[PDB]
This record gives sequence, C-alpha cells and structure tokens, in this order.
Amino acid sequence: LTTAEYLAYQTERHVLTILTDMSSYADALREVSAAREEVPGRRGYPGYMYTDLSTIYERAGRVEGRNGSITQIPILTMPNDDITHPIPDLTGYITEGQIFVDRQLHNKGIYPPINVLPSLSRLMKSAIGEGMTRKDHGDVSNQLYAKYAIGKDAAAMKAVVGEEALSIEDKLSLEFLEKFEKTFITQGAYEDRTVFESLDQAWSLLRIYPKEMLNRISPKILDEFYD
Amino acid sequence: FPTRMTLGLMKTKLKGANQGYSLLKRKSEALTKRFRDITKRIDDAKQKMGRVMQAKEIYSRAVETLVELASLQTAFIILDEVIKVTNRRVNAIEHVIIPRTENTIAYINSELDELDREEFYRLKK
Amino acid sequence: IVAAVSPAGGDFSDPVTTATLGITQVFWGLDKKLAQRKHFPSINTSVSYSKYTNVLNKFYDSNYPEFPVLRDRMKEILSNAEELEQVVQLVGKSALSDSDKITLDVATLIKEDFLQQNGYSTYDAFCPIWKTFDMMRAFISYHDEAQKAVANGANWSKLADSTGDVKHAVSSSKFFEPSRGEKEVHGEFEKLLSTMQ
Amino acid sequence: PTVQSLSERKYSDEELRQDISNLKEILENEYQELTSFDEYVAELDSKLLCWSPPHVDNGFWSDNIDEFKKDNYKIFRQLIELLQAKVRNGDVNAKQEKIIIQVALNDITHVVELLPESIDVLDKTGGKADIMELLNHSDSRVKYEALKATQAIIGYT
Repeated sequence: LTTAEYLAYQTERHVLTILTDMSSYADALREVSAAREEVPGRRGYPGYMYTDLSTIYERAGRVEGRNGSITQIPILTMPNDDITHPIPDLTGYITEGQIFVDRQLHNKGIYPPINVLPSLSRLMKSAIGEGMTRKDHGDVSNQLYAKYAIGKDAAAMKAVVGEEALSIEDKLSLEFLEKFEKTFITQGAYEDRTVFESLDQAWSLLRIYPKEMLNRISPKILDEFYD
Repeated sequence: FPTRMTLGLMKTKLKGANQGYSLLKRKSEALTKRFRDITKRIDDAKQKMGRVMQAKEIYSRAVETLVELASLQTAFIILDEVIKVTNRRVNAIEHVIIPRTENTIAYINSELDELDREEFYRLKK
Repeated sequence: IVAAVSPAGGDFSDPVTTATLGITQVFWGLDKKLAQRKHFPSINTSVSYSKYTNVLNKFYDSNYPEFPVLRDRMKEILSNAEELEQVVQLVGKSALSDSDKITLDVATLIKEDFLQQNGYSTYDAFCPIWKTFDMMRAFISYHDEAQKAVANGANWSKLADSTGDVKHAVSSSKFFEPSRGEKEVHGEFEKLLSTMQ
Repeated sequence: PTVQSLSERKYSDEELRQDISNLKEILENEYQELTSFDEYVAELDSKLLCWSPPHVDNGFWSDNIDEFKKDNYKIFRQLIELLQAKVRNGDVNAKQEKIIIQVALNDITHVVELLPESIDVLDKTGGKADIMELLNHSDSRVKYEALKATQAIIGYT
C-alpha cells in the first residue's frame, strides 16, 4: 500500500494493486489480534477488523490535481463456499460491487466462472460510454445479462415440461445462453481480448437473436451498430 | 438439533422449494392455457358433433374424428385435474412449506446466536 | 503430505477443515449423502478440485489426452447431470427430453461404471491410469455417439434396446487383470462402437 | 424447363441419366437462389422470421411458386406447421412471434392466392379453424392479416 502510495502522490503515475488470499491475511490478523490476548468476537474474529479493512481498501482512489491514479482490486476466498463469512460481509458494504465465482461452471470444464448475475460494479457507469469505452457497452452488457438470466429461467423451464413447450423468446434466450456460455463466457488462461473485440463478440453473439428480441437496446445505438 | 449444517440443509430445501414453486407456477400457467384452448376446442367439437346427429357408407371416417375430439376432451379434463393438483401444490409451497422453513430457520438462527453469545460470554469471563 | 480431517457429521463448517482448506493444495471431499447410501467411497462432484490440475495437465502433455482433456469433458457432463438431476428430483421422470434422458443415463453410468470401486474385491482392488482413461474414453464415446444418434433422428427407447451388451461391458471395463489386456479391450470397445451403427 | 423435361425424359445409358440428374441438381442449386428461396427456408427451419419482401414481391413469390408443392405440398405443410405449432401450443402473441405469425399469414395468403389447390390441405391440417380463430387478436394488424386471409379463403369455396 505504501509502495503504491509512493508511486501515486509523489511519482505521479498510474498504479494497480492486487491482493491474494485475503482470508489468510484475516487469519493472520486474527493471530496478531490474539497476540494481545484480547477476547475475540463472533466466530473468533476481531471487532476492529472492519477498521482494519477500512485502513486497507481506502488506499485506492483518485487525487485532485494529480494525474497519477491508484486502483486496487483485492481477492478473498469464501470459507466453506459460503458468502455468509464475516470477511465477505466486511468487503461487501465497503467496496463497490463484487465479483463472485460459480463452482458449477468451474466444474463444467470451462474458462473463468464469474457469474454474470452476482457480478456488479457501482462505478461501472463511469467506466463506459463515448470517450471511455463505447456507447454500445452498457446497453449490450445489460442485454447480455438479461439474456443469461432469462436463458437460465428458460433452462429451468425446459427441464420441467420439456423442449416442446419452448417459446420464441424462450428458445432464443436458450440459444443465447448456451452460446454465451460456450463462447462469450469462455476466454482462456493466457487469453486477453480487447474491449472492441469484446463488444464485437457481444454483437456477433447477439446476432443470433432478432432485431425485436432486445428490449434493453436503444434505437439510435442499434442503428449505428448493427451492420 | 440447532446446528449450522441443519440450517444449511433447511435453507437449501427452502431454496429448492422456492424454485420448485416457481416451476410449478409456470407449469400451472401453461397447463391453464392449454386446458383453456382444449376447452374452446371441446366446445367447438361439441357443436361440430352436435351438427349432424339425428344414408350410405364412409361413416367410419366420421365418428373417428369425433372419437379423437373426445380423446382430446378427456385429456383436457385430466389436464384440468392435474392443473388443480398443481395449484394445490403451489398453495402448499406458498403459506405452508415456506412459512415453516422460514420460522424454523429463524428459531435455529436465534438458538445458534444465543449459544454463541453464551460461549463468547463464558470466554470473556 | 497426505492429511485427513475428521469433520463431525460430514459438515464442511468444521474449523479444522476450514483452517486446512486455506493451506492444502488439494482437497478430496467425502459426501455424507453417498456415504450413507452404502455407495463406493464418496466424492463430491462440485466440491472436489485441484490447483495442480494445470501443472498436472502440463505433465500430461507428454502422456497425451484421454483423458487429460476428457476429464474436463466428463466434469462438464457430470455437472450438467447434477444440475439436471437437481430439477429432476423436483420434477420426476414424467416430462423430459431425449438429451435429458441420455444425460441421466450418462450420470448413472458415470456413477456405476467409473466412480464405483471395490477395495475388498481382488479384481476391483485397483485400476490403472490408462485403464480409467480407457473407461472414461469408452463412456465419452458412447455418450457422444448417443448425442450424434439423437441428432440422426433415432429415438431413445430403440437406441437403448439396441445394444444391451455394450452397457454391461462398459460397466465391466475396470480392470480386472491389467495392464496386458488393455489395448485388446480398447479394440473390442471400438469394435462395439462401430457395431452400434 | 429444358432440364425439367430432360429429367422427365428417359435414357438407355446409365452415365447419361446420372449426368442428367446431376446437371439438373446442379442447375437447381443456384436456381433456387436469385431471388433466394433459401432465405425464407432459413427463417422457416429456424422458426424465426423477419422483415423481407419475399411474400410481398410477386416476382420472388413466383420464383418459388413451383417449389411450393412437391410431394403432398410438403413445403406448404412445413410452412403451415409453424403456425399450427403456434396455434395448438404457445399462442402467446408478443413482439417477434406476433409479427412472425402475421408474416406467415400474409405469405400463406399469397400462396393460397397463387395455388387454388392448396385449400384442400388447409382443411385437413386444421388450418381452416385456426385461420378463423385468428380473426380476433391482440394486434389490429394481425387481425387485419387474418381477415385478409379469411377473405382470401372466401375468394374460393
């Protein structure tokens, strides 16, 4: 944190921080707190842990008058596959948005299993748009998420009455879900795709659906994109 | 009785009962629409069979279609009964199973929190 | 280092297992549901994972596929079969598609003809890597052939009643006298796959 | 027409007949796409239609007119199959499905207008009842197309 701070306020340069296994650091901080022989809190954790995380995640941000910006993206493993853990609850209300992981997709022999449903960002509104990424970013993002969700609901429905009861938008969402899962979601370990390539792949995957199949898209954008 | 594992099993059963409730609801809707269309078709087949009731051959190609319509009618009735059973299951998954699971989860959570509070109090002492 | 935790009741909330999880590079879980079912040794499908799988694949690059990359495929089939069985338990065998039935049969087969191992039996005491890879290859072959036949306009019932020997042979494909009779068994399996038509 | 007559003709030599059928198939391969009838075939097979003047243009309809009925009007049967499947099952009209069933209604209308013998099948396909049942719909345009097809069926009785 001090290293990132020295390259920001002083050196004035763009910095990025990444922390691995914050749970191990939580157990470490638990041992450090137990070193003072203090009475532990719920589930054997310090009550000041909230402030401890508040003294960590607050090291990220943009400074007024400074070109160099520092961004931090911590990572923590949920114990016993439970989001009810104190750590996740601590980073939840503190940090803006959270990136989860689906064990099913990870057990499906695919690329990184980040569930689109659970995945969210509060500052995502400022990271897109014309001049930032693209004007087709947010709309196609929400449309893809809706396609995955409705595709999941249709997947549950098709597992009930069968595929003979599949409706128009239902089948479209099914194909879109299967495609996005086998194409869009799957990238690779060393694979790095550009934002332009991501948007292009998104439009290409959404091309399977008709023009009226997307109610989350604007007319001007759709007219200035589809070709 | 009040264990975290039991709470997990109860919560999982609750979520599964919720998804099953949604599925049974959608299935009840589809069955309702199907039974409705089959009902209109039953009325149309009733008027059609009532058109000519009370000669030459080829009558075997007449009563056959009426028999098919009758089969569709019986299937529609069975669909109505099945829709009733589905609605009953949905009603049982609404104020019965959900409330019981919620109350049980609440009581278990209270017991676990109280026990943890007692243990923490003993440790503090 | 081989370590075995003893969680009470089979709960993953055990502090011992909780602490041992953030350390050990490999964790083999035991499902209490399959254990009480008098089934051969329990391993949770979604819970079981390995961080050395990438390195093990890098080491399997010399030993080639079957089933280096087919383990992920079998994982996909088993996971999809789990997601399907989760609904099926709340649905039943009444309303289902052909791919769903094929997936269920694939689940039952992967459970009975692969995961099942008898330590008491002399023949089932142990299985070779190439043997298990051969059984997995045969299962994946029958599965892919079933998916292909389903797209060929063939029903489920006729296809299931067509070959009754291939299934019993697929269940018996675990050695049982390795490793000399491997290639021949593979040839007979491929011969059966070609005899399916 | 020459290839059609040649296909209707006879040949003693095997190679001659084989080359004849092969040449006929080869011609019919690019003949179907001019004026591409495969474009509508893609919409029919995928059971998802769109906005194109395939049934609007009399020429494009005339190009695929001869391909409308091969064996027991198989193409027409497959054309009515989507609407029938959207009748006995589904039949929830919103966005896509409605405009698709409407486009299929207009297409089948032009088809019936072209082919007078296409009526006898519609009665045995249950389309006669479904067409009349489409008189009252959610959309006034769908009801307009259904009424147009109704007047079309009233044209020849």
